[PDB]
Amino acid sequence: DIVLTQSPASLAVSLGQRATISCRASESVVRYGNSFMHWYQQKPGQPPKLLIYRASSLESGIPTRFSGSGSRTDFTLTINPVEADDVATYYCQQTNVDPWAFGGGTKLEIKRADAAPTVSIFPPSSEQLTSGGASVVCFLNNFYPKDINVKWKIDGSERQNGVLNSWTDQDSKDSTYSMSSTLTLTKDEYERHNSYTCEATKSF
Amino acid sequence: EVQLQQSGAELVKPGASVKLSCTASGFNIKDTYMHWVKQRPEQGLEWIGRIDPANGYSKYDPKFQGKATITADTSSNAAYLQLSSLTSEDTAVYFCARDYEGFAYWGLVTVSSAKTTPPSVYPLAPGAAVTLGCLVKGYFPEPVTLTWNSGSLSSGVHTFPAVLQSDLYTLSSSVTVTSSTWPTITCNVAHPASSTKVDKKIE
Amino acid sequence: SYSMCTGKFKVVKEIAETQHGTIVIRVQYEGDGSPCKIPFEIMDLEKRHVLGRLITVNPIVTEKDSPVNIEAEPPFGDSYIIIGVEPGQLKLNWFKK
Repeated sequence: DIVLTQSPASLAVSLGQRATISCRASESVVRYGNSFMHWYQQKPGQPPKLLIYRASSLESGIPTRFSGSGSRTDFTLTINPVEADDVATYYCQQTNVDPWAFGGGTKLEIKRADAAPTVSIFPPSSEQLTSGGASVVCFLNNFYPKDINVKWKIDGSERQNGVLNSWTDQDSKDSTYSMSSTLTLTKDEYERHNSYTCEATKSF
Repeated sequence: EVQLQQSGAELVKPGASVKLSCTASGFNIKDTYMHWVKQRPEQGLEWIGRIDPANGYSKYDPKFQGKATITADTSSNAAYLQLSSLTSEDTAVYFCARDYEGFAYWGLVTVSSAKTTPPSVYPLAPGAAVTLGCLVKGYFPEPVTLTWNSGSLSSGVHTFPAVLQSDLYTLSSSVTVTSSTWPTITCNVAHPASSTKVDKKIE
Repeated sequence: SYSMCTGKFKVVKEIAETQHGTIVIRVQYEGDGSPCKIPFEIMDLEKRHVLGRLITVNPIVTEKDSPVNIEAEPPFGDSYIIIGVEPGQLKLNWFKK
């Protein structure tokens, strides 16, 4: 048994500020003078690239953007110049005690100028043989606040039907997020209804 | 250079077995340590254990034992592993590593009832005579590589997450290409499990 | 041909303890040259001058994708290990009874 505790279960830093994460271990993790601490960086459906060991490191040449910090088993890391590739959950590790684990990690989030959403709405492409037609996909392509609920206004009282969603996490290059919700129905309730409204905060 | 390479994908009936494979390419496996990590939907990481090729010894995380059993060998190939009396939660990805003092270089498994069924892709587009995309729905094994033109229609794409009506999937992906002149386009979707590469042009 | 390398090393296996005496460390080099040296030297708590006999002919390295074995000799009690031009100091300790 052993433990580590990446405090900030999540956070968000401006584009030019100083981020800082400080892990912590149960009662011990010291070996051969230096601690075999280890720091990483993982991105969705991708390979967790490594970036630190023993709190005095370089590896796979990271233009010094990200360096280490600290030493008895009470720790604390940092990534000052914060950028776009920067969105990921940095994990805290330990190669001292034998049930080598990682930690809870932490989600990064950056600050893009309060961004205003886009225009994407879209019909159920026709198949000469479509078995339903229920594909009222609504696209929302760009915006900064990670926030809330979009509506699907059949005109009259909207439809709860097909209630679903999707979340494209802010892509590195220029810092935006996206949202993708749709409406799964059948072919019985499709050629009965004419106007549809995908409300954030378009037509037919 | 040096390339630790795991085996594509695989699926299994609940209460069965699998045998992943991590084929190291430039170093003699013997040389160091090799790991096996686990990672699911959102869950961070959980260490399944390590193995020392030379002397076959190897230690794991206690509650992971009964399940898996890491093993590579003194001979000519790569480092393997396999879980047993599988559950649903274990339905998730696995990685392998090598460096003591920081995993420098590393390398999807599903537990299911109904087998592989091609996905259904329909290009979804309109206008009034840019803003477009294309849809995919009704497939199972969890992987679905979606490309737009070649990779020459990049830095504009938005592949949105998988969606789950039960034991069948659904997904959309938009390449918002306000780019000026439609003309053809195309939608290269790829389903590894039922072995399917499809395509649909537009308008 | 004559280079003590300017690179950063690390142990990728726990130092064995063959009771025959030798403590076999085993490291990998993170640097640039091609077939160079290991500033392998041992010492006490400061570069307290030497207390340690290296038992490796003239240990070296060839490329980056492989490990470099070492086997040295430590008379006992309290003592230290080292590797490296200072950039990237390999300050490893070792106890013995």
